[PDB]
Amino acid sequence: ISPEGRAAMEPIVISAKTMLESAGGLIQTARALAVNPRDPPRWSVLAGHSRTVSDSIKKLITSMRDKAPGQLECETAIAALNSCLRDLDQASLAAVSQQLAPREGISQEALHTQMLTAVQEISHLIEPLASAARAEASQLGHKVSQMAQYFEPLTLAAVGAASKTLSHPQQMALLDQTKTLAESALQLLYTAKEAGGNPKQAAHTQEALEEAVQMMTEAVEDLTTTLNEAASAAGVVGGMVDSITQAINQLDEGPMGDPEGSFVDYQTTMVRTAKAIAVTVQEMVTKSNTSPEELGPLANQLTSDYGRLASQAKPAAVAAENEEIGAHIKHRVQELGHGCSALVTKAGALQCSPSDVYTKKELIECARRVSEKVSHVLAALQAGNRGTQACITAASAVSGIIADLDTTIMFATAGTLN
Amino acid sequence: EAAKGAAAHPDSEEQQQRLREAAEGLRMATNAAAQNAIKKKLVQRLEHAAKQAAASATQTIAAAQHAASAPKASAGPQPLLVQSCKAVAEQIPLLVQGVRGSQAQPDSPSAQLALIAASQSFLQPGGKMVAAAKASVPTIQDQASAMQLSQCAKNLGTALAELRTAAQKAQEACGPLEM
Amino acid sequence: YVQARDDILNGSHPVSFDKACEFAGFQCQIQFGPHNEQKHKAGFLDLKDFLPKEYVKQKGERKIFQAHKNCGQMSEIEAKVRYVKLARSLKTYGVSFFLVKEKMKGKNKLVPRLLGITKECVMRVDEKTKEVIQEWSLTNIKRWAASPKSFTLDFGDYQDGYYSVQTTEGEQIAQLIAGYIDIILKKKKSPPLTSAQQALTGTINSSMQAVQAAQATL
Amino acid sequence: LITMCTQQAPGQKECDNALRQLETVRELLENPVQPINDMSYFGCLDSVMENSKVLGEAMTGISQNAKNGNLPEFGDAIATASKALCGFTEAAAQAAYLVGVSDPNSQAGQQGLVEPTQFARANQAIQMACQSLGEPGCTQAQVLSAATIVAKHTSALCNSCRLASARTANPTAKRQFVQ
Repeated sequence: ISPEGRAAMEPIVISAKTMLESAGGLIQTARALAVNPRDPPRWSVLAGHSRTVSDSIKKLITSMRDKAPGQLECETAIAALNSCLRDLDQASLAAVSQQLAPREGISQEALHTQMLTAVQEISHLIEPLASAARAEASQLGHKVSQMAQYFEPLTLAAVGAASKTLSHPQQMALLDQTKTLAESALQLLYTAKEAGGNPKQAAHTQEALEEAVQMMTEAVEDLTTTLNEAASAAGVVGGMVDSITQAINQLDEGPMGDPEGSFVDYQTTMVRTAKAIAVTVQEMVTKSNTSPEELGPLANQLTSDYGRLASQAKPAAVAAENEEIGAHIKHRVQELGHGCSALVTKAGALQCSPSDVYTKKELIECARRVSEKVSHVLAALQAGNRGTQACITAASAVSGIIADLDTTIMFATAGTLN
Repeated sequence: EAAKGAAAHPDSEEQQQRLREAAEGLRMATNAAAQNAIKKKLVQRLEHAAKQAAASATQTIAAAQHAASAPKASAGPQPLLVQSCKAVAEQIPLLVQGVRGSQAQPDSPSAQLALIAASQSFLQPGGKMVAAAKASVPTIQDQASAMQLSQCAKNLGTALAELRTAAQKAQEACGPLEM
Repeated sequence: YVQARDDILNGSHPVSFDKACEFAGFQCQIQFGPHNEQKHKAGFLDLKDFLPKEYVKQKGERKIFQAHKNCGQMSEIEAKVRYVKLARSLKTYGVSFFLVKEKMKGKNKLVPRLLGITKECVMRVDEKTKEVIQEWSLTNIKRWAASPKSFTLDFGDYQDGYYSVQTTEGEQIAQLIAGYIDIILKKKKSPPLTSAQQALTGTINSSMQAVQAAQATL
Repeated sequence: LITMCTQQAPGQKECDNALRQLETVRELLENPVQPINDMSYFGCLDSVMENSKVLGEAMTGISQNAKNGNLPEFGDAIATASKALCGFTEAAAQAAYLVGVSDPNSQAGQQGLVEPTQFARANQAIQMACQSLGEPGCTQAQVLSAATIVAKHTSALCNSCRLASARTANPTAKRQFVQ
């Protein structure tokens, strides 16, 4: 507990007390009247006790109504962020008219990192924020405090981005995304502040809340695209390593809930993931043979892929009957994390030094190793004995068959076949 | 013969378990003059993981000291990190002694069982460490300390990864006689 | 009449599809009788002539014909005066219009709205609604600048956070601004030290005295 | 005991019951460090309003009875008033708990997985069914009543186990919950 909370409640404490002592005095008056129904001063003090009761009733009501738990702070954030908007707009001016200047001491990449960190936090907590807008205000105000005190530094990040970035239309776009963020933020501020976690607020509040929630979502992942694609443009980026670690730890925590989807559906998901990652990584190998620059997009898409893999693996991990297989798959995917870590590491190292053959030797051996991890996950999902992995493989096979037959039918149209 | 039977029919669990038992049989049989060193290598990786676990921990604690040194709102800085660091601080020594017994008394299997337990227990605070870390990330006023804790947290996450890996290595290496 | 018709053809003028239909009634009466549009229904001469490209694509079926009936027996000059007054009634006059797509608040989408500007005020009209979404006067402007793709619209300190306009022809709009801000002129009557370096150095100090402290503790 | 062993003719036996519960909840409020119940913010607000309605209508009933002097109706009314007195008192305490948590620098807690009051009450209910079972010749009515009561309590505790299994951390723990 916090002391000043106890202090601010001491009013409510007092009014509840007064409830009790008023009840006391009034009930000794009740005793004295049970002695004799008509006692003038006793009746007078009974009325006075009752009046004290009613007064402190209304005082409790007053304290609860004016309590407004945590409302203050959302508007504090509101104003803070409006100031953020204003300075963002000065940035837009000094860019569109081309007057803004970087703080050249710092470097861009770390700035992007800070972006990532803050938005990750926000993204993470908005859904709990939404649930608080459903039920509880205490944690609600707490969380909104955190997100605001994250916004302002993220604003600092935005201003760095503006003043430093080179591609003028593109940096302007970055700040557009910043603006979207802030708009979403104010919108959620509203939604919640009127919402107050009250089930009694009408479904208009509900609606406002959820579509705002989405709005923040799309903002967040568009940001994600922007930052990681800058990272791809960036020659060397260990940031994706952090993403991998996030995958790993969330993988570790596991989903406390019960399975929803069909395990066979999960199996389809993993097989798509694995075939994707395999073809991508070998194509990456080929490009390494050709040229480095393209690994960036390649690396980040890989990262995303691993993230989805783990993401759906957790409900997959809980969606079978034989948990041993789940932890086995867990082993598999961790090792995937390690391998892809090595992969992106060496990919960036090459992106520094496209000349070196020792780099590419590292590349190819890493590629091998991770290929075997892919094989591992292949055998894991096959060991997922559910359904028939042959079903999806044969679906792929027949798809290839129709590809063949379409080629044949065009042959006939051309009459090349004879 | 296990391979041949699998060739007869691929996914029959009988074949799969046959290969399983085959594999650990090869292990055990190797474990005549070996599994001295095979368990030893299991270990070697394990205490690797433990060492950088503690190293990352020292990183964390240093970050905590600069972190607490920083804020003007030093009292009530809303840190999950202070309890975080207290928990991992109380969590380190047992892991330390697990490592110490592992190196000093390697043959005694129970010591390595103990180190396994120390590892799996030591895991839990990792996610909360990084959580407080990322939460604190913006909070700082010295971005230098921000990098401090940032690279620290990367150490941490990597660690917990290899930590859990080492854990699975233990569990496959488990010998169910702990009672 | 015909120049306002031409502005209609531009799509610069804020005209509702319905309002376009009443103007089409006026035009069908000044160019023909009520029964001609009753005789034949296709009428690109009713569609293409009377309407802008979006409205002819809207293939105005018979609301235009009903507007014709409403005009009906009005003489050519009668419908001419009606059309002229109806066109004057809109705030469209003295006002320049530019088709633009603008970042809509809340999320990265671009809103279809029209750049309606007069010499002394600036409006804001959605192209699909033809009513002014937000409004300002020249006086309210305290700053301006146009990118090749956009322009900066200082709505003064009173308005919180102006919205810029994304515009291909923005520089032309800025020369307009020069012409626009002309009316306000007419109204007027006669190193070795670096921030990074110093922050580094303060860190260096902080550290060194911490070092002295640590040594003392040692 | 007061009620069905001592006659209602004094009536104010309920008055002293109220005095008792008065002081009880008085101290209860005095240290708000914990919540009485999950029943939440807006819920307790409601509770306050209808409770206050109870108080007003008591203000009517007891006063008119005392004017009459008719003790029985007076006593029933003031006893219900005491019931509402309890009611809002815990309501206020828990609003205190919630919004004292709501302090910006207040550090909340999850307060864990147990709801010990409900479980313990179920335990005593089971114990009472068993106690009824101890005596050889007992009326079938109490047997059936206790049977259904413990059935519903056992079901609720099963729900408790399931909820914990969902919400707790240790997989083996939820396993033992299942068993």
